[PDB]
Amino acid sequence: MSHNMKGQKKRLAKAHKQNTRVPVWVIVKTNRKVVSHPRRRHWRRRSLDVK
Amino acid sequence: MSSINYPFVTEKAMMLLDENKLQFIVDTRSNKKQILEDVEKMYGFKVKSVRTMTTMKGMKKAVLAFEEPEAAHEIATRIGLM
Amino acid sequence: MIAMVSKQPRKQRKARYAAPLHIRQKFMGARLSEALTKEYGTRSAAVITGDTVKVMRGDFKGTEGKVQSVSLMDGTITVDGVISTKVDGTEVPRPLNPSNVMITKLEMKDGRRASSIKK
Amino acid sequence: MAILRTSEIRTMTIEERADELENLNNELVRERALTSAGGAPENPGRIGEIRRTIARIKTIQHELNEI
RNA sequence: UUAUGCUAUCAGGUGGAUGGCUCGGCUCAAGAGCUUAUGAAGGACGUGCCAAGCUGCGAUAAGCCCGGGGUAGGUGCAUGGAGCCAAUGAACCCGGGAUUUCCGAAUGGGACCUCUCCGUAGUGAUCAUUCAUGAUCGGGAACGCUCCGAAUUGAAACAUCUCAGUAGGAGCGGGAAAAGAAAUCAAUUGAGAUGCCGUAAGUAACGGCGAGUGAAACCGGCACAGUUCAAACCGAAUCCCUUCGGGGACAUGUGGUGUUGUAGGGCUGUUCAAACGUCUGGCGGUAAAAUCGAACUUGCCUGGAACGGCAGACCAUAGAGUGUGACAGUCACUUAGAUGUACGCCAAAAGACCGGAACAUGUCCCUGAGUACCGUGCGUUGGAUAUCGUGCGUGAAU
RNA sequence: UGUUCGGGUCGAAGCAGGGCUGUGAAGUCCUGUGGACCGUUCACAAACGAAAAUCCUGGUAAUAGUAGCAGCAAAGCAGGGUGAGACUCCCUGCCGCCGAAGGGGCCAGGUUUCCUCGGCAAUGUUCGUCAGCCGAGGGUUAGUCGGUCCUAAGACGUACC
Ligand SMILES: [Mg+2]
Ligand SMILES: [Mg+2]
Ligand SMILES: [Mg+2]
Ligand SMILES: [Mg+2]
Ligand SMILES: [Mg+2]
Ligand SMILES: [Mg+2]
Ligand SMILES: [Mg+2]
Ligand SMILES: [Mg+2]
Ligand SMILES: [Mg+2]
Repeated sequence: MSHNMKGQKKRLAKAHKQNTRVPVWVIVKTNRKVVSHPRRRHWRRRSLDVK
Repeated sequence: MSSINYPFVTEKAMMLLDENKLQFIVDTRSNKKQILEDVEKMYGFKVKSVRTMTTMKGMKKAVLAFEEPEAAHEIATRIGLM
Repeated sequence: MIAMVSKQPRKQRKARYAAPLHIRQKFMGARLSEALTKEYGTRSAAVITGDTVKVMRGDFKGTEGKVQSVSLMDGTITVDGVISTKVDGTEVPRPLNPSNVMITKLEMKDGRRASSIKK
Repeated sequence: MAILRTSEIRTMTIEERADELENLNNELVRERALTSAGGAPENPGRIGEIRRTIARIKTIQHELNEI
């Protein structure tokens, strides 16, 4: 099941945390000028090269 | 360095408190001995054992089992979890 | 202080846009009334919350009032009386520019204010 | 003003400074514990003020050779 | 009410051209120019009340402390909610400190394991000494020095030649580097260290004498500066470390004299006396954020709003420019012209320090070796029997 | 760009359509839109004029409501619910498929796809109230299971050259 070390799991946790919708108050404050970031992906697509 | 950040207060952590246990979020670069000594100095309760977990958010949870009964209840009372 | 070697529009607008926040206090400058200028010797001054201004340009030529707030980053002040209404109806302050106002009553509470005005 | 200024931190004794440090750490632990359960804090300026005050106290101790 | 259609114009959709604007780019000029074992550049992970990215920062984590400048607000790109901080002088700017996870020159051992093992808490490798201690390692846009080194292409094919000592590689290295005080260039008799620019000149020279390659000296400028060892004579008279007790180097030579060609120096005798340079000194200059800096916001018209039109009043050692509800010398910041400045740097008077310049005398003594030259092979060069290098062999005088 | 004379919020550039002038390159004026800049005399410059390069970039037609949504596993029907909306989501009954693989255990690989609640613009070869989709929250506990330990093929480091 892909036995991982500590560092690999750490990087996987970070790449997980980056999949987030931009906060609503950011969109309110910037006046609909920020609506996305380049860190969004999906698990069944291009594999991440984190490991 | 400080190894205890704050108690963890989800629904699962509340039920552990029934049979005299807590669940802290500890510093991810620490082992069981350091956790033991920090908690013992900070509350003066003789810990019995300790179980550790690494979560997918990054942090590191630790479950402390105390020897003296009713200790976890009053620790959670003074800490403010209650 | 940016000498005559800054005659390029790009440089001037860079200087005014990305300014240190202690230089943006200077852009809050407004003319003084006759008595103020002839008793302090400075032709102008800076606008600070708590002083009475007289609007000189725009839709409210001649209306007076206190300064209700100042924002350094925006570069605009807020004045009593000068308001705008919402569609549902709610009076709101309308921002102005300190170069369209005249100072008639200074608000002396800092103690350092007199030295700050001149020298 | 602040939870403590530098004058009061430098004026106190060693044990007084240490005790203030433990009080601040305990209050920070409680504040984080409450906020960790997805709740709007009763006063969400406390965390920043507390951390900055603790930074002041540790800086003062390290300057006075206390630690 | 002739359907499905054809041509032209109009209204709307889609789309994002044109115009106007622009905190961006590019080129030239003037400055300034090293940093790291006291742990760099770069990377991973973390850090915000609501926080995903970038930016900053490091478990003291969009930050802490001190001094100055600045004055009423602050909470990055990014004016949302709720809070906090600030007259005990914040935010911001200039200078100086503190904390500074793990990897990384990475350096106690080990890495398809940015973590892990023993903890004997860790001087990894190579070096110098008096063996206390000290030095090197990595990075840097291009520039710099040494060594190794192609082919396409041109010759209307192609091999010498050319492309070209170019592209590329290895080593070393600073704010610059390299060179540098004639065993020189000249021509009849002269010049007087080096570098860089101009010219000589597409000339001399090389070459299937084809295509092509290709200098220097004289002369004009920028800038100027000369010296130190080895030996002859004396023989420890010298140097360094230090707990100030002492210890190491050194007769296989520390130190003094001496440094050159119409020869010089030493030995021997006379004379004149002290030029260049090192140190202390800080008169006086340069010098952070920064401070001051003239004169309209006057009347009527248009307009949502005057910096505009028509009238009137002023400034100028300031009519460069930007902002402001439309075109601004007089509204704001500026400008011309003046003041101020900690840490540093430069430096004039004035004192102390080693001391230098000539002459006369000679079977007197000293002046850089596998070097200079030469034979032979190859590379390179404009270098031609007359460039430089260096493999082998041979090889002087004083 | 240098220089001379000007226009513009009582409406500049640009755009759509028209009138007149010139052999022509083109100029000027009118109407609608637009909301801030644009010319001219004498000269000088150039990153200076496009219909074509199986040209480059962007937008968009016909083909066309067409092919495909069959071939190796032809699978659904009745009754009752939920819901604005039901061939397609849920329960019961009947009828079916694999049954030495389409079941169970797990390596490498994936990296939150796992569980609950709330949604249906897009994703799903149709619809959808459903979902491996979208939003919020939660979940992995070891002296005995593995790694860690030993060495094989064979690597790497320091020294010597
Ligand atoms: Mg040829
Ligand atoms: Mg180096
Ligand atoms: Mg030399
Ligand atoms: Mg050549
Ligand atoms: Mg001016
Ligand atoms: Mg075309
Ligand atoms: Mg069967
Ligand atoms: Mg669908
Ligand atoms: Mg475990």
